Amino acid sequence: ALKEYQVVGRKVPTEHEPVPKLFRMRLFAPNESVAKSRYWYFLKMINKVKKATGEIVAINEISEPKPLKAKVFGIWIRYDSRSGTHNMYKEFRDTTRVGAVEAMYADMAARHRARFRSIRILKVVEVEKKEDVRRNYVKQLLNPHLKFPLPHRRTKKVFAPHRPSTFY
Amino acid sequence: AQGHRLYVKAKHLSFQRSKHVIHPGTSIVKIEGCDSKEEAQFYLGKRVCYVYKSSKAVRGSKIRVIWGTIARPHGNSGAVRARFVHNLPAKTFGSSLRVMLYPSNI
Amino acid sequence: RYVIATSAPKIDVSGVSVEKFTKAYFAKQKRSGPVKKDEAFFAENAPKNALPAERIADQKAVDAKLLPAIKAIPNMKEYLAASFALSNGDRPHLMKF
Amino acid sequence: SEFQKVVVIDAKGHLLGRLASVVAKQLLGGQKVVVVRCEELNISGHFFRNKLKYLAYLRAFHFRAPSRIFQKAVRGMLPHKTARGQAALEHLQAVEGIPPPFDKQKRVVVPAALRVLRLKPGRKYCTVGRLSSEVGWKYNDIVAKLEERRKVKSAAFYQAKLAKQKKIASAKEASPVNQKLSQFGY
Amino acid sequence: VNIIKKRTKPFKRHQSDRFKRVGESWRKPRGIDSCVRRRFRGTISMPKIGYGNNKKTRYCMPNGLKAFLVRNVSDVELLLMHNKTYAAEIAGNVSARKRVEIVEKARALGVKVTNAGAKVRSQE
Amino acid sequence: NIPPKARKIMQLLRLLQINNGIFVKFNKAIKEMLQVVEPYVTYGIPNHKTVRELIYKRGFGKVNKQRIPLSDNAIIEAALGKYSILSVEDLIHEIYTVGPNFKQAANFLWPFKLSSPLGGWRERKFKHFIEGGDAGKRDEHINGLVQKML
RNA sequence: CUCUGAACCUGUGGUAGGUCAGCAUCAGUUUUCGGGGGCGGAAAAAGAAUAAGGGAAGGUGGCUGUUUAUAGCCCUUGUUGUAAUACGUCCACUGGGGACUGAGGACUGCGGCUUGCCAAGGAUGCUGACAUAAUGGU
RNA sequence: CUGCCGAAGUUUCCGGAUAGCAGAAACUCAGAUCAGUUUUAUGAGUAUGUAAAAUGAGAGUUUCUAGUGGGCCAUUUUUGGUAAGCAGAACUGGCGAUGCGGGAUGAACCGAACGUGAGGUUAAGGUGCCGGAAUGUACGCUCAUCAGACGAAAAGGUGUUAGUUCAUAUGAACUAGCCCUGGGCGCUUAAGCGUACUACCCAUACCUCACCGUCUGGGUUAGCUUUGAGAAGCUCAGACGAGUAGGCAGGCGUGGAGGUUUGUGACGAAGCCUUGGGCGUGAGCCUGGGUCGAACAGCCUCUAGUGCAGAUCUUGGUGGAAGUAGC
RNA sequence: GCGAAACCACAGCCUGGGGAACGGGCCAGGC
RNA sequence: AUGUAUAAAAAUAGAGGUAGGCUACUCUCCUGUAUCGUAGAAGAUGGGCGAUGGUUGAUGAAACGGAAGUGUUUUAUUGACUUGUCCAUGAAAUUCCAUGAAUCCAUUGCAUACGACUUUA
Repeated sequence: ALKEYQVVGRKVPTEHEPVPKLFRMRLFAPNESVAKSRYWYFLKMINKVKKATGEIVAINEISEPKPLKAKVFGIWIRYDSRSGTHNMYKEFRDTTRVGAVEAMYADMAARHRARFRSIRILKVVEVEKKEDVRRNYVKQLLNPHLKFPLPHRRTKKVFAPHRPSTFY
Repeated sequence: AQGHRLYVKAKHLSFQRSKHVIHPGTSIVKIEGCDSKEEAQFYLGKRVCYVYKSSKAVRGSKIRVIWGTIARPHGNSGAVRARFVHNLPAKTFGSSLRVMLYPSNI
Repeated sequence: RYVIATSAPKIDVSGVSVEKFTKAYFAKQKRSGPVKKDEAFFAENAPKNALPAERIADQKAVDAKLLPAIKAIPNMKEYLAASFALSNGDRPHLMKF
Repeated sequence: SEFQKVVVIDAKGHLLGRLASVVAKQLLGGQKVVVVRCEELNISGHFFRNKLKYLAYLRAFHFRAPSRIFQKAVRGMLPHKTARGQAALEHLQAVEGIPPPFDKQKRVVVPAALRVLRLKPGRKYCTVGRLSSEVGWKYNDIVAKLEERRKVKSAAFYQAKLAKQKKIASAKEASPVNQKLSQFGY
Repeated sequence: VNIIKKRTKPFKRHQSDRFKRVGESWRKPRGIDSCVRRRFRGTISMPKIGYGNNKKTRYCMPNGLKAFLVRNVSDVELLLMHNKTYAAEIAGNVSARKRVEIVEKARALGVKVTNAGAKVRSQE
Repeated sequence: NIPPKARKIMQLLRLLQINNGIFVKFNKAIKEMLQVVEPYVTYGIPNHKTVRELIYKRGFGKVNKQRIPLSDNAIIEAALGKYSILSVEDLIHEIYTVGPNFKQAANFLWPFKLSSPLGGWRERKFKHFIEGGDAGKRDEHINGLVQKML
């Protein structure tokens, strides 16, 4: 299960700079070991700050403030592929920001055969406004007349005596 | 009518084997009616027997019994591992077995 | 270990003394008898065993102090007469005793 | 779960591979399995797809009967080179339609092999008997004719059983003992 | 104290069942390309020191006693103090005149004899 | 299939067998020495229970070049009494808090011959811990793995 | 007189070995179910209850638009509170079930109870049946 | 016959003398040194060598003495290549001396390196059936009328799936994935592919125990009524276990000799036969029954014409081909 | 009716894959 | 062997039952963890009461069942059992698990490696 970790890190003080800058990042990882490692990847990737010259000063797991209210989340990712340069924006409807990312990691792997290492989520933001939704399926999920038939569940107890009802 | 049947019907499936190596010391027994490893915990330690017949009679009885005891579950589908006083013959695959209710803890 | 304790209603047993039921009370009578050579030793005119009336006398007391208890509640007399058995589709692990 | 000494399976709407795998595993368990209505077995995929699959097989003895098609699938899932897999095959009887000895016996189904519970809606599937009709089998027309004849007789028996069942059902509530001690869930 | 035997089957020479000219007595396979020497799967076992039996129960018969070969009455008298550890075994070449006197002497000494009823009958 | 460079290092950590475990002093020299053998070893920060349970169940002293279990305080006292270590909780205290006599206390212990983890490793064992495997540094998750090997 | 378990009579006194089984109390190893508690985490997040304020909705009432009505929802504080729960971690806290082993052979030791006793430097009890078959072997 | 050690398969000069590798003996040492170690820092040019902190192991010799004195594959580095491939060197290990689980199968791939066993747990790989283990959960992708499952290959597609972006609900241009075209049985909201999480299967691997052996470290005599001094004995503890060439140790068996068993034998020696029994890891040994008919063995030592499956071995006997070719 | 000799590890269906030939022994299929 | 116990069809993305006169109804499904059956020295001996029914055996049977009917019923009488509701005795010391044609034949040609083949006989 993924967890949203808030990681704050900075370079160690030296004679050149008395006080260093503080960098905070939000990223998703199963355990704090992965989050700290991914956080160091981004700073090197971005600020070109060495891990050996820096340290992690704060780590904190973040829980969903409103996990009982359905929301729509917009997610931006960067893709490393055969071309090695791509960027896409996707929308998901759920109750937990972490749940969107787990669902997000599912479709990239399903469609684009992508991996956890390649994807670097730039930003996740809740899209409260219905008009801001750019995806048709979410818009269909936002109508006041949501009522649809059941998707088939294809459910030892071998050798049933009677034909199953397989209906409502 | 209605017999006695103070036991539970079971079947001998195979030995504790890998793909190419068999271990006849332990036999895999399917206690029919048990469908998961948690359910198999009830039958652990019970006495299981293989009742068969031989044409030659001993003490006026043509029925011979090999006694065993259920040791541990095997897999997620309620199959168990049983060790018998004599290793069960390889020809008794698919043959029936009787799982007693003793020793009892209920 | 060779007994299944059913959850049937209890029977009043405090009214019957059970101090006489010790290990020696049920202990098998010692295999003895100074049989001299021949007769039963060789000719095999062996004696026979029989339960003494003392065991029956104590037994006759326990049902005297137990039968009213089982008669007070319904079906108890018919319950103990029947013999337990397993029918088709009976799962001992699931169904409660 | 619980087993029987002999099992009659209705192969109407059962996938060929799924049913054969369960049957082959049951045969190695010592059970006796009889599969009826082998000509109504269904296989996932277009009827064109299985026609060329069978046509490729045509290009040993190429059996055309649907029952022998099902037996071939069951045979491949058994250690037929050894005696244990040889005895398992002799414990299986695959027939088309419902012969009289199994006509008046309970016919169970395998939900793990049912097409409705295992195939996506709208997917094209082919019937084994229908598929075998254009490969050499020439008894499909008569087999259907007996099937409707059996259904009419079977339906008449069901009405007789249902009408008889109404009598005990009506008398079930007539007896006060039912209502007096129904606290046991019965 | 129970006697445990690590193995009861003997170690037969490889390919001894295919040829009469090759005896059953164990011979170490010297062939380099031999599957038996390299100990593949399905190849027979070889005598290893791991099969060696417990020192305390070594040389012990299934009844718990150690065999002691006896050729005359003088041999059987040596087991006066060791009658709970050793069993007298009369040699095969000892005549029936001496076999009877060894058995009668071993009876008073409380010594088990492994072949006490050989080359003799009884007369009650 | 171990390169000679990593083979020597694991011999300096007394890790000559699979599943063997030892206590090390996390300093500069040990840090990058472990970086060489990252694909072959896993390590982390042991809590108090991990240090206490390993000493109590798998604790074996090296008494006169022999593997003598710590079944008596007089065993530890006879071999570590020179450093004011007299009991088993004193041995645990020296290991856990890394006292002034950590080198002698750690070297006194035989390498912990652990069993296979109950429940097994992850699906892929030789990937790095961050990548989803079992090798490499794993912080406090070493306790959950040691609990599987006891 | 002592001794000869010395022969026999009288003892009807006692105590009774090998293979295979069952159980109990234990020890070593191990597996699998529970119960209780401490601590940490935003001193969980929620949430209910809840005194308010504001807002809009996929809009109740009024009438798509509308703002609590003749349904309610969201946000914020307040709110009982020191909530509960989940998760993580810990208990030298505890209750069962299963399996495999019993090496050693007077006493020593380390401990716990109170000389003795003990789950403390490795299994003993209580029974049976068969033995005159079972156990095995070929 | 068993047990314990155990290479090298190549530097260098040049068939060799060296050396290296592997052992033996005598020496001096654990308060001394050492390392296919990692550092620190000095310098020098992210690395480099040197000098001096961590970690591990007691180290350094001297003398003489067996074998090797081919390579294959793989990794990396490589120089040129050049239809393209490739070739060439070098760098490094594995196999070559090595079985085991998986990999359909297979010698180079994935795990793992080996005394005899009981129990437990795993690795790699797996859980529809063959086959031990979820026809497990949660998402998606895929319809093939050759999928998938384990070079014509670029691309095209009135082929899709998700779609993005831009134009004004549509269309265009695009973004990728997959399909079409270019081990078995069987599977198709999978028993396919990708991701995540539980459960489960089992190696000679790991853990606990028992036993064998070896190595190592101890204890043991006014020989104490614990009696356990074949001191060549007894005893306690820990570790370890592949193995070709080769090195070393202890044992089994055969003919004859000295000694011994106050030895066995016509009441049956030796030999042979046996689905009789027992002992030993083994070489082998003991024994019952049958057959047989005159000699023979255990122990200490001595001795040698002393142990066979092979030599297109020697001698003898005997088969299938064969009642064949045929006469 | 009389009557050999050569030869003789053992065997004897295919199909593929099995890298070293592998088909005659091995693995998955038919017989 | 150990209850060797169970006959709709049909859709499933809707069906069946139920009822009215194919059009309008209703109810159930959501599996069998169901239903039937089951008490006794494996099931004793009587007294009953109560069913005066039920459970069946035995034969004597007619009908139905082609497919592979080989079994479903309908019974007729008789034989018993009945734990439906109750009683009175009984079963144990095993005193803790082991439980007449054809072929050959002759004939035969109709046949042709050989029989076979082919009638007659």
